[PDB]
Amino acid sequence: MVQQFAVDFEKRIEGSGDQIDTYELSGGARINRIFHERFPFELVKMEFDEKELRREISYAIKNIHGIRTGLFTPDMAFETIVKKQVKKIREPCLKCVDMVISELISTVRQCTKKLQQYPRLREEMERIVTTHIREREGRTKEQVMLLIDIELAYMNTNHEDFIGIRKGWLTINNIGIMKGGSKEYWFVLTAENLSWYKDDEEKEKKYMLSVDNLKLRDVEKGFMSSKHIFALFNTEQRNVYKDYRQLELACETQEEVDSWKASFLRAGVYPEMDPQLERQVETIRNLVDSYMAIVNKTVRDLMPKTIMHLMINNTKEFIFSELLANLYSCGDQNTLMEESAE
Amino acid sequence: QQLTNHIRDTLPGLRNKLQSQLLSIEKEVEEYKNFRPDDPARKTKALLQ
Repeated sequence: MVQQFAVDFEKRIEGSGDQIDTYELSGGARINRIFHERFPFELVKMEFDEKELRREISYAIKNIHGIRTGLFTPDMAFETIVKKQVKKIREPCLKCVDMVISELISTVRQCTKKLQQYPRLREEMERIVTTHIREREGRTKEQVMLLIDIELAYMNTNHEDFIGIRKGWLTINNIGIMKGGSKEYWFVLTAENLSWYKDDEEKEKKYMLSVDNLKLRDVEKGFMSSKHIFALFNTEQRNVYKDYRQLELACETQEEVDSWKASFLRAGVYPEMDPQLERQVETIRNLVDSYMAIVNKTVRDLMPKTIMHLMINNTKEFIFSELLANLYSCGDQNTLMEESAE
Repeated sequence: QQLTNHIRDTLPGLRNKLQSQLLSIEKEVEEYKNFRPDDPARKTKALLQ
């Protein structure tokens, strides 16, 4: 029976051998591969309000420059936001460990209660395995903590960080009288510049504009009211470099117009401190997201490896090498292996 | 004084070597120290293994 238990447990969790349950379930410790593909869900269940991130970044800069005037964005304004974001993932990692322990306990029960008719033996062989599993819970959790603590200890920008925003088609409705009609073109808006293309290959680069020092307005109803229209206009110079009647631009819906306006606002444009600090805040926000993508990626990869090394493999080694030695130590060896009435 | 400082500075290296050797051996001496010729359980465990 001890031989049969050890063999049955190994088959069920590794998936080796024949007589597999092709029809009834997705089960028998293959559920753990779902946790390893469910933990990637908990890491994105978390959410934050960007306005709190912006407020927190702003106070971080002002608190780093104590009295001094700021020339360049301080590095600690990056580091102290990343540390604060990383501390948040302590909880889901511990939830993952607890779910895995739960499945191991359930699998041990199936391999024990259902296959053994001797009383008392199915208690010793369940008690011992679940005691051993609980001790490994302890060691596994310490190692997870000493991994997150390491993610905080140093900021590494060498491998895949952003090493030193909106796209779509727009049609110009007001063409100069020497051409007439309307011109449909590919528009790319970044946080820095505007670029006009003839197609989505983005090869022509026919027009380039700065995002700064421009203004947005709505338009009066002097047109055939079939499209929603905004205007990008300049008050510092008489022309928007290459001008088309203050670059009136039509969209299919007002929501598209509002999304465009929001994209301009994100790029640094103001609605119809501010000069310096807002640019610094946007730079930090983007850098923080690019680095957190790397942190999340590394955590998803190492957590299942940590659990396999520390919890699963030691359990199998215990079952094969120690289990019999412990059963001889339980009770008095007189009531163990006593037949039930059935 | 320098000879004394040198001889003391190497103690941490010797301590780690001895500690490593005990950890490697401990797993097996734990069982060998409990050997008794009259032990049918030891024989049975070896048979199963």
